[PDB]
Amino acid sequence: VLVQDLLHPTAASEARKHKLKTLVQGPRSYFLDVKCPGCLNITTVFSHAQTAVTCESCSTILCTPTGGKAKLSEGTSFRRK
Amino acid sequence: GKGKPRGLNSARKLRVHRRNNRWAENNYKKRLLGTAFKSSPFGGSSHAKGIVLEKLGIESKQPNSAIRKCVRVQLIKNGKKVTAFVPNDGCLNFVD
Amino acid sequence: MRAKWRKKRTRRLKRKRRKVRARSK
Amino acid sequence: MENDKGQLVELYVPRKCSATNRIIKADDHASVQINVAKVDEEGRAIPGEYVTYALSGYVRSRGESDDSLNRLAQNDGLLKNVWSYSR
Amino acid sequence: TRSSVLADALNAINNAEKTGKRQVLIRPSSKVIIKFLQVMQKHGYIGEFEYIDDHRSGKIVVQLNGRLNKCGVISPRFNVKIGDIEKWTANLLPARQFGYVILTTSAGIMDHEEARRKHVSGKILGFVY
Amino acid sequence: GWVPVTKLGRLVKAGKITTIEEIFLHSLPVKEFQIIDTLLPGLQDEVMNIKPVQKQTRAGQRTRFKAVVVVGDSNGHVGLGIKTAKEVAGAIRAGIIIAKLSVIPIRRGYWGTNLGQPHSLATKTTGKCGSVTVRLIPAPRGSGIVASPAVKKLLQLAGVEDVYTQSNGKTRTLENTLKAAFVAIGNTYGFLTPNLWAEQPLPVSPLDIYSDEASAQ
Amino acid sequence: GRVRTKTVKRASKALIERYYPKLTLDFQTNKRLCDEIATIQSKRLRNKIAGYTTHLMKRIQKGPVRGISFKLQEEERERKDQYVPEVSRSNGVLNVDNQTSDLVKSLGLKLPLSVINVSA
Amino acid sequence: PKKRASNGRNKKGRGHVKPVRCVNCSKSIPKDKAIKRMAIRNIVEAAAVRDLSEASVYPEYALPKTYNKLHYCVSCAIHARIVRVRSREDRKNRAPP
Amino acid sequence: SLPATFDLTPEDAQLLLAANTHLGARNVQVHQEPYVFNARPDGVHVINVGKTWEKLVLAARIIAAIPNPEDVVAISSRTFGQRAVLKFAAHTGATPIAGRFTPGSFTNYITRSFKEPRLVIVTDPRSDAQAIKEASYVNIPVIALTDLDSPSEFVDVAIPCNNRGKHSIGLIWYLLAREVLRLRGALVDRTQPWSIMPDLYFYRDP
RNA sequence: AGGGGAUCGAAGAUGAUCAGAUACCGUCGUAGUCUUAACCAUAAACUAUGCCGACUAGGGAUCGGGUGGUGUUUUUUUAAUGACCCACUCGGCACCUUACGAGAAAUCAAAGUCUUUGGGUUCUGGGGGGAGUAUGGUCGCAAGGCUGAAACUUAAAGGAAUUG
Ligand SMILES: [Mg+2]
Ligand SMILES: [Mg+2]
Ligand SMILES: [Mg+2]
Ligand SMILES: [Mg+2]
Ligand SMILES: [Mg+2]
Ligand SMILES: [Mg+2]
Ligand SMILES: [Mg+2]
Ligand SMILES: [Mg+2]
Ligand SMILES: [Mg+2]
Ligand SMILES: [Mg+2]
Ligand SMILES: [Mg+2]
Ligand SMILES: [Mg+2]
Ligand SMILES: [Mg+2]
Ligand SMILES: [Mg+2]
Ligand SMILES: [Mg+2]
Ligand SMILES: [Mg+2]
Ligand SMILES: [Mg+2]
Ligand SMILES: [Zn+2]
Ligand SMILES: [Zn+2]
Repeated sequence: VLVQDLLHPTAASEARKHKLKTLVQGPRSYFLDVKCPGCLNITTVFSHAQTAVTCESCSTILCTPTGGKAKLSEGTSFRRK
Repeated sequence: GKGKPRGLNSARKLRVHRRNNRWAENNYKKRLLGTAFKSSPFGGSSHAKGIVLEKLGIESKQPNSAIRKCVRVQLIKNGKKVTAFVPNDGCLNFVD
Repeated sequence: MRAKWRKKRTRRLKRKRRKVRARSK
Repeated sequence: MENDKGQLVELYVPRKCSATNRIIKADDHASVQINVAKVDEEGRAIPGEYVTYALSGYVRSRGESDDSLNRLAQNDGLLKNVWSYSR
Repeated sequence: TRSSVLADALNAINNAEKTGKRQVLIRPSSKVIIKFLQVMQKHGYIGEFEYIDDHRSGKIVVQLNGRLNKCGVISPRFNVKIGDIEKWTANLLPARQFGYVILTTSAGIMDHEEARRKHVSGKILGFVY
Repeated sequence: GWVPVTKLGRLVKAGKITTIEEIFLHSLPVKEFQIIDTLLPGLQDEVMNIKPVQKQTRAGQRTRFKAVVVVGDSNGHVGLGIKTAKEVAGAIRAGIIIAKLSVIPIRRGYWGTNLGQPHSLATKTTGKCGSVTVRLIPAPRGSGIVASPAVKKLLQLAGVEDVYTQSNGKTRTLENTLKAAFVAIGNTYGFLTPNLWAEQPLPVSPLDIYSDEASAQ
Repeated sequence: GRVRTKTVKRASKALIERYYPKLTLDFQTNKRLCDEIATIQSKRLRNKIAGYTTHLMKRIQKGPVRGISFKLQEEERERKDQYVPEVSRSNGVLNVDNQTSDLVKSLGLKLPLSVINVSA
Repeated sequence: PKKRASNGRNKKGRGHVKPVRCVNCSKSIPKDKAIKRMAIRNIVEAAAVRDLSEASVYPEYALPKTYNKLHYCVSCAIHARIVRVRSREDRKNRAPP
Repeated sequence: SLPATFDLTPEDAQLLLAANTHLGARNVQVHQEPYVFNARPDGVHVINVGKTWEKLVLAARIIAAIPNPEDVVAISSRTFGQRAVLKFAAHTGATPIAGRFTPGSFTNYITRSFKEPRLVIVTDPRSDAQAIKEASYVNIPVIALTDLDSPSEFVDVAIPCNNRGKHSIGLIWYLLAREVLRLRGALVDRTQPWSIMPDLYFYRDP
């Protein structure tokens, strides 16, 4: 306070903020390849679905819509990319 | 900004509102209604000449006890009737 | 006198003048 | 504040706050001037010889007196990792 | 709704200075803010500044020295008439020996003294001292 | 005999500080009037106003007397002191002293040309106090002091040859008006202009220099 | 009541302040002391005083009393001053926190180690 | 001028609460402005409890207080109950004992 | 200006972790302190003691730097400070104020408590708030023993420690004394633990 | 205009009190109080404080949403839930402490960023009475609402704070 680097804010105090009040704004959601080992292939899901994402071939389920982040269902794995 | 339009074409509203609000000015409204020419025992003129009816003895307002000596005058251009005061000691003995 | 009793005072007053004036309609 | 020819007319050119470069006027009897000590080898502390800093009454009232001096002294090379320009 | 993007940057700058800061971050920048920002800096009332680039309208970080008492903005951009530029400076500048009224003329955003030398005039928008 | 108390008082009769400019440089809190006496003898007194005030008392009605006094040379130094006492002499006595202690510097200047010896002010300046705002405007030479008799005097005594003035408020209440015209001239060595942008090395404190030739025993 | 006015209590102060050597726990001599050592206008006011300056005297012996400082105490306070022989380097190791440790490792060097965990 | 930031008493963000009827004089009074008190007291009393237990069946029994919430009208609340009137500052303080 | 060996030593650090100077305040934590260092879970915040040790050095580097070491005033209204200050004063120039301060000591010549110092050192600007308030009426620098919840207004240079009681205050005051004698004054070469025990600057009993 | 009409209860009638007592207190109790279908459009309808946008300062609570946690508790076999705990973040109803600042003050995170006087916009006031009166217009079944003067009078009326 009184003199600080507004141009190079620290990654943490930057990280804790709001998605619009960061330096330059950008999302804080993410995508993921997801597999329920009944099948073999990997469907790409949105961390904040809304739509209860219907799996590829087997209409099994996958995730459920929520407040924000989707709840993935039962026995499933992932990765953020 | 509190109130008054600041804009660059808002000159009409700014005059109107002023026209409007001038009326709350005593002497502007007196002037424009012509209160002079209409009410007022004189014409609107500086003096007026009338005729003496009765000689009065007006008693003064408090905290002042006295008798003030006046004349009811009937203005000549008017017949409007008016009581007027007669200054300095005596002087009422001058009129009739 | 209380304001509201005066407001009533003149409410009545207008009713009478409202009345007396009708007489002449 | 010179004049028509040279001549430094008008007295008194006041101190400015080391922290805000604002004037430090007379009735500002809440402003402060700190002397930090020049020293030599193996402790010791060269009397009369100070590195000095001046802080406005405003600043001290606002609580920024410490922090702001931290910066000032440190990047004059007399504090060794205490401050941080980022936050 | 946001009405004069200049107004906000200017006020920010002033509130910072006032509170003893050395930097503002202003939002959302524009051609005009920069040019204004640039004019103050030319006579040293602020340090350097940086345009950061949100893929939007922009942000600006200004560095303040403390040499600045006031930078105001003239909210309706009145026409000034080369004769009437004198009347403005007089109204709202501390003395005739320093401070600038800045204005937008046909041949560029410029403080009144430059405007004088170049013999152009136009609309008025703000001032510094 | 004087006998100072305070470190600063001692240094003065000690002849180790020569001008208040010094005192102002380092913003030294004065506490002893003889300090500004032996520093600036050319000071002359002006009693600005005396008005009765009255307190009601659980056995009495005190009416004591409030006196306003302005002191100064006519060469850059004013004072504004106000004191109420049971007697007018006493009120005026104490007033002058407080007005001594209060003594501030004025930053005069040039209307708008570099010529010989500053005659007006440096910037427009405003002082407020209670409801009165007094606003001082730089004015060309021979304009004079354009202000109501009181404020014209307070200005004169601080040595201002030409300024314009404007006032807002219940100016009739002398006390607050002069107090605002006082704040106005105080505000000249606050307002920072280009000519004062250059950096100064930051002087050494008289109390640290003649530390010895101050101090008690 | 028998509450001594200020003038008595004030004067007793002033006398103990600057004549603690001389003066006694004895009123009778404190009396005579007051004659040589101070002017008073009435026998009554003197004993009234000396009695009380004896009182104050009689209980300085049993600890200080606020309001009276003949310097001889403030120096008694420093020569009556010392203690310690034990400090608080025994035994074993400085016990620290998880992060107090991390504070060490992130600046300094040598330190006996000893961690803990803490709970909500 | 004004005399309390809670104006009368306790209503910021509502417009209308509802009147209760003063337990003493039956004056109507908004529930948030109302001066209330839990009258938790025994059924018996002071020294009657000895006689109580002694001339009863069971051992020691139980003994269950009466509970009833009290609402006062200010004028009533001032005239006897909790109120006094405090200094300009002591007014500000909301802690009970 | 950087010394060379005035780094925070082994035994120094050991001293501070036995005093618990590094235990900063709880769910109370003044905006104006980055003297912190990773929140200890469940309440406490840990204090960067280097920053402490550095501030201490400034402290000394400014105390010594006053021409007459006695008009360098050392105040403490808190009991846990009183025993320390008197001992700080004795060892250095300095004049001591233990217990009650008595207001109007810096303003108002007439007062018999009168002082007029060139610097002030205070142990807890909550309790000693008077002094800090008074000095700002009459331009006087202030040095302060601060916690994570101390009122940094009108004090330049804080010494981020732990007025949560115990030994800290004394510890700090001791080190303070230690470095001002090391500075320009009669003391030593290298480490040299200093004769005087740190428990000499300690609150007593019962 | 129907229905309803327990309760409480303008009016009225009484018992008392009072010099009087058209009242305060006690009783009787019409309308009313509730509801349907229409009117009426006013309250200290209050935060006596327009709305949209920006900026300026600390603190602990709480309400709704969300994110993070090898947090606690629920046991079953660990999870999954749920409630709870801690950190942060949006948007709420408020309080605390300060005041850079504002104010005639009382006080005010707006009543701040105003003689260093301009972000946008709406509305109202211009000494006190006369008087929200007269008059015209208009709306209403009515009661009344909206719009709303003047002559004449007058040196104060008023605000906040202090001492009594
Ligand atoms: Mg009107
Ligand atoms: Mg007649
Ligand atoms: Mg004719
Ligand atoms: Mg007929
Ligand atoms: Mg007069
Ligand atoms: Mg009142
Ligand atoms: Mg009242
Ligand atoms: Mg309502
Ligand atoms: Mg019924
Ligand atoms: Mg009846
Ligand atoms: Mg009867
Ligand atoms: Mg009747
Ligand atoms: Mg209305
Ligand atoms: Mg209300
Ligand atoms: Mg806040
Ligand atoms: Mg969760
Ligand atoms: Mg009169
Ligand atoms: Zn599948
Ligand atoms: Zn009641």
